Amino acid sequence: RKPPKGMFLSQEDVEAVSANATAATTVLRQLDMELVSVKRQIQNIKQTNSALKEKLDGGIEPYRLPEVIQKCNARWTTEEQLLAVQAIRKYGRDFQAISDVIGNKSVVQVKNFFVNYRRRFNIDEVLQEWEAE
Amino acid sequence: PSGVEGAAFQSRLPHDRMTSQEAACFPDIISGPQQTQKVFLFIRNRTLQLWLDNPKIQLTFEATLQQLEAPYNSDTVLVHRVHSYLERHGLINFGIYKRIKPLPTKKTGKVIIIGSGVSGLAAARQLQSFGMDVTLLEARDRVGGRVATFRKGNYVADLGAMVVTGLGGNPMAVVSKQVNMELAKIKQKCPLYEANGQAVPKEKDEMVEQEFNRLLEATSYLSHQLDFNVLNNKPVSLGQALEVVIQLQEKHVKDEQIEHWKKIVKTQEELKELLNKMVNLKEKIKELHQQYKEASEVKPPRDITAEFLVKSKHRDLTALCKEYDELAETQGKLEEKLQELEANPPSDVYLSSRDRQILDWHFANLEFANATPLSTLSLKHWDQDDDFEFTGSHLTVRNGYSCVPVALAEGLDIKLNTAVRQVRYTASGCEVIAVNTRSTSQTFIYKCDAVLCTLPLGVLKQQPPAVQFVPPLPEWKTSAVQRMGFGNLNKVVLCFDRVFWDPSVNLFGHVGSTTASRGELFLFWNLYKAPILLALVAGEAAGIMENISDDVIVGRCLAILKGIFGSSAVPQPKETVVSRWRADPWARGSYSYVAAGSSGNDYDLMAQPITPGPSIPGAPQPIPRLFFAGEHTIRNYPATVHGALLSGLREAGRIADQFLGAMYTL
Ligand SMILES: COC(=O)c1cccc([C@@H]2C[C@@H](O)N3c4cc(C)c(C)cc4N(C[C@H](O)[C@H](O)[C@H](O)COP(=O)(O)OP(=O)(O)OC[C@H]4O[C@@H](n5cnc6c(N)ncnc65)[C@H](O)[C@@H]4O)C4=NC(=O)NC(=O)[C@@]423)c1
Repeated sequence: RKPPKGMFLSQEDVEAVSANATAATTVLRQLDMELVSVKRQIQNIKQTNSALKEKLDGGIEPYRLPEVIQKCNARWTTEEQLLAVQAIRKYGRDFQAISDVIGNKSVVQVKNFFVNYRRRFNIDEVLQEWEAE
Repeated sequence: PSGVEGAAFQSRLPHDRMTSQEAACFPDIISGPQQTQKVFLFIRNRTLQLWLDNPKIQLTFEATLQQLEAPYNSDTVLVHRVHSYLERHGLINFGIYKRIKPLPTKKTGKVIIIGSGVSGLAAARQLQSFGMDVTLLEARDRVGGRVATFRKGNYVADLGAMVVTGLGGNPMAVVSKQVNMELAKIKQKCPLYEANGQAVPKEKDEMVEQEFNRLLEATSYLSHQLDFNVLNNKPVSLGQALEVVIQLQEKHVKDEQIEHWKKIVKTQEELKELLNKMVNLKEKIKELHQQYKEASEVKPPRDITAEFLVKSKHRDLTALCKEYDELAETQGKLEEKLQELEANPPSDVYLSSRDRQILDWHFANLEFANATPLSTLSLKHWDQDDDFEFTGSHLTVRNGYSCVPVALAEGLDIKLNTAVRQVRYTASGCEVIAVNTRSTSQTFIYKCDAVLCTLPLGVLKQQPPAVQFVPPLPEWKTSAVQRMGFGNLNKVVLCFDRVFWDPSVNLFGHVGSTTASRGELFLFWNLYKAPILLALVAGEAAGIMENISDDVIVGRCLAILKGIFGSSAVPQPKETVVSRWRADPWARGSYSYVAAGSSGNDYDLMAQPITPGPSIPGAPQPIPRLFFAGEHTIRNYPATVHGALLSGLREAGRIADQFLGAMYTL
């Protein structure tokens, strides 16, 4: 039913090597040239990527900022309320960013903030302007 | 196998089943009830046994029926009828045995046998045994044909047949008991040596060999599973098929490097597209940090928009930093799963030039086996005779294989130096015209009822004819003669004053420099008591070495031997002999092979006798008069001594059946 193992003998293959006298040598020359074709396309991107790899020397260690270990609080001071309204104007509904901006408000209380002070801070129009960008 | 069933096996017969032969002589039995068949089958096997157990004396029908036991010996005509079948077709009382009943004083019928090769002699023995008048005409000055044995001093070396291929069901097993033959087992171990002069290391030796066998199996798969058997109207040979297989393995090594390097480029591009996105991210971080710095410069106390601007840039900068850290993790993986790929490359070559040369030696071995270049063997049929391989070690004949013909010839009327020039066969008899090899003007005429032709296939092939048939052989016979293959292989016998090779190794190889000379002096045999090495010339080398003088040939042997054992070790040989079988005008080759475009069914055509047309128009159709035997007439055992012998037994049966009638069919 089947060849010995590792021997590769498909019907489609045996035509292609018998079709004419040197039809063997042709199709093994198209692979040798298809193999050089790829091996220098290797070195070419292996060398493009050596250049890109070197523009990242040093990483982003200089541009990093220290972590803020800040205990989360419950009450809303006017300063944090004002920061909030502005973050909503810059981040739309992305509560996590807004929680990171204020720095002492949990995502729920940011969401809770959306309802408690919904009227007074006119959050409806703030969000409607965010979408205009 | 043992018992009565062992005798059936040692006689090449199914023990539990009647053959097509036996159906023809016993159509009553085989068409009858299952029980009589087993009785018959036992009687056959029992009588076969009795003969085999002691083949140095005739087995008479009386002696047979006596040792038979009831209920098997109840019917004597069945026992007489089986025993006579066996005796006629040379299954019992063949070869050289003491005769209990001496031969009849007057002979019936006269047969001319052309050739005293082993097939000729075996028929002659049988026909004389059956009470016929028998004369053999031999062109040579010696019996044996292609069983030639060089003899000089203590030096004994076969230039023709050398090996007995195993005693498991081999008629030569019987003959060896009858004639003093020193049967020495070969030892299978064979060390190859490259052209440099040094052994192929054992690890390399096994992966070429196993690839060789894997390559043969491959061709079989193309043959029987892909029906790859014609190609531009021409039949496919074995050599073609090996090329197509090797090419496709070379192909597949290349397809698979392309697929692996294609993996690496896909991975490097993924990483190109990723470094691009990390360079671009590092510069948005570069200016966004700037921006946050300049916003921290505005000192407090600030209006809330200016405090929002710091807090905002800071969140935004960390978010880009989180994103850049994820890419660095991903980047590491891609750089690591790139060292893995570049570190696990697939094989660069299918076979190296050293590897391919060692394989060429294994091909020279096939070329030696079939005595022809693999470009000439039929892919479909070249191994059609493998099912009938005997069992057991191969052996050699250390006192010379000629001892067997010479023994068979004892008792027979053999005219040596008698070359047949013409065979005339008519409705009323035959006449053979021969000359004298020493002086060709002397001419002889032999009249006879039947001619048994054992002319080698190469002689039959000769254009223009060495032997003319009157009338000419019919097209069905002459086409089988063209279609078949008659190969060629030669020997160089090297005779020394000392052993200088490993005495515990019987055979050792020499790897060639090129494909084209893979057969040139590729193998050496340590077979004999005296210090004789023996060197094969197979493949395309055989035909070409015949045009080169003996000293040039012996010189190349000495060079190869000097390379393996050092120049000091190898002395000049005392005696040297080089065969040239294709040049030999009574061989014109070495032995037959299934040519591409031929089949084992040509071997059956070679064996059908010729029946001439009627002398007078309207006369009844005549008896057959021209019979053929020899190595190329036996489908299941061609190109051997045992096959030759078996065919001689076979024609003697059908000639006796024809001219003495067969009482055992009633
Ligand atoms: C698939 O499996 C395998 O292939 C196989 C398997 C196992 C082993 C072998 C081997 C190969 C080799 O290693 N060895 C061998 C070597 C050589 C060199 C040679 C040359 C032969 C062998 N034979 C073959 C064996 O020799 C022969 O096949 C057998 O001898 C045939 O004899 P024949 O048909 O009777 O014919 P003839 O030619 O002998 O007689 C004819 C007579 O006609 C006379 N006449 C001619 N013309 C005229 C005329 N005009 N008038 C009057 N007379 C005329 C002529 O003068 C002669 O007298 C091997 N066989 C083995 O078994 N062992 C081996 O050892 C092996 C191979």
